[PDB]
Amino acid sequence: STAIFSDRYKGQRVLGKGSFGEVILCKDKITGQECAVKVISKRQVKQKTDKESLLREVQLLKQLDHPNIMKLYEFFEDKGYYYLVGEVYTGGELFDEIISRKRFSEVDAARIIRQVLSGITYMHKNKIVHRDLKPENLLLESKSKDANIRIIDFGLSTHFEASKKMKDKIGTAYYIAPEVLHGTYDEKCDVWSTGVILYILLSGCPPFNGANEYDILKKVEKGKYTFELPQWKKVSESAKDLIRKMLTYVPSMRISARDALDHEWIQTYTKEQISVDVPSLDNAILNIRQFQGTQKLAQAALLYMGSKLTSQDETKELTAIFHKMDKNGDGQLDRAELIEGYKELMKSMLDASAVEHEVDQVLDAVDFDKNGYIEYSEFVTVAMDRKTLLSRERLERAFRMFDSDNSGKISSSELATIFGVSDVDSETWKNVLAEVDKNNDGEVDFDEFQQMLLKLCGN
Ligand SMILES: CCOc1ccc2cc(-c3nn(CC4CCN(C)CC4)c4ncnc(N)c34)ccc2c1
Repeated sequence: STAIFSDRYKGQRVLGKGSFGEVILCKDKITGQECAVKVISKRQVKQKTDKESLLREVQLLKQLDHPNIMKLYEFFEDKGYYYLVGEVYTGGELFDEIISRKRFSEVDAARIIRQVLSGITYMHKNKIVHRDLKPENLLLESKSKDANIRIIDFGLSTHFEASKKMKDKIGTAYYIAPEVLHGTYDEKCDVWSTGVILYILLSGCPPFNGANEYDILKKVEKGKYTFELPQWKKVSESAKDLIRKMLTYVPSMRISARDALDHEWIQTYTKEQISVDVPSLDNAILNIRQFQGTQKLAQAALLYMGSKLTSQDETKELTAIFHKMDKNGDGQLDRAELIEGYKELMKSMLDASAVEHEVDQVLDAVDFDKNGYIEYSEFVTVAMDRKTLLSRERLERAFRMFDSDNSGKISSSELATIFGVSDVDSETWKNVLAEVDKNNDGEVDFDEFQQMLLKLCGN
């Protein structure tokens, strides 16, 4: 008598959007236990393996316990999706915590990387590979300063094919091992990705960089990088040595995770007391804040455009569904019919209970309430404005966070960087600017930027 996810768990709120789908904060309807549920849509995400292979991996993952690996509790499957139920962590992504600090040293970076290597070492002993390791996959257990790191998504890449949409692969190219690109890879690919992360922690710049995804990959495939940035003069020789060993091109010659744990640099800078020479890496922390702000604004711009395209689709679809449900032809509908069409639109709303409450938030939001006969036209406007909120609000937030000098504007040099990261062709975005403001002087305010994004998604 195979069990059913929504019989045991109720959705509370959305936590985020990650690799392969949405992560939802959920609650056990009996015990009250809160959990983070990754919901994988079978239609959007193709499987690479067979069901037998996926179920065996899940059964193994549930039995593993390590302080630096996200704990998986439960797995469910229905007709339309897969549900992975794990422990919820509230510290956010590591890099977003790092940029809030005013002090950051080699000791802080070694504490960090020792946890990651310790988690990876354990999973490789159990023959599980991550493959897609990156800063976004490093969560902090809690918002405390002393918080442990938890790696998420260990093992999913083997069974599910990653999205080819740019909104989903932002900041993936920097960390992928070169052997992964060419097809023959093993567990050493996780040491490479960790090496890239360490390079960034100590310099604030990716070792392999470029103006678009494909230029970055051309750099990764060649394998060449350097330590001639000025801020490497402040960094121990020991740390550089570990990096060279992790970023070794030929995987059989690259250091193992387990050996990396024993490296002098990890042994020296993780002893809690000895500060033999420990400066603060001020340039690095500010490079990381620039890096992070750039990536967050490009990501928010793509989700803004995506949300605007969805709201065009859903507005028209919902209107045609309501039109056909309107047997009177008077343009009015009752509550149950509004619920029925919104559910028909279906295909965060994990059960019928989720839908009824969204509709109720909109019927409350219909300003003042007359009960029986509701103007389907206005419900559509408000239901959809609701859906875009998180993404327009988030767009402005990310613009303000990128504009660190509070100038109110972003330069065309900055736009080139942002649109390169978002993979929007150069000729295309300038044509668009030229049409928004025929007189501009190489910089745009938030409203102009916003108008550019709308033109770049056909509005
Ligand atoms: C086999 C593992 O299956 C799972 C189960 C739960 C998961 C949960 C998360 C997760 N994802 N998230 C939030 C988003 C994860 C992706 N980031 C880019 C944005 C935040 C979580 N927040 C708190 N706790 C969590 N557990 C998560 C990520 C991957 C998961 C994979």
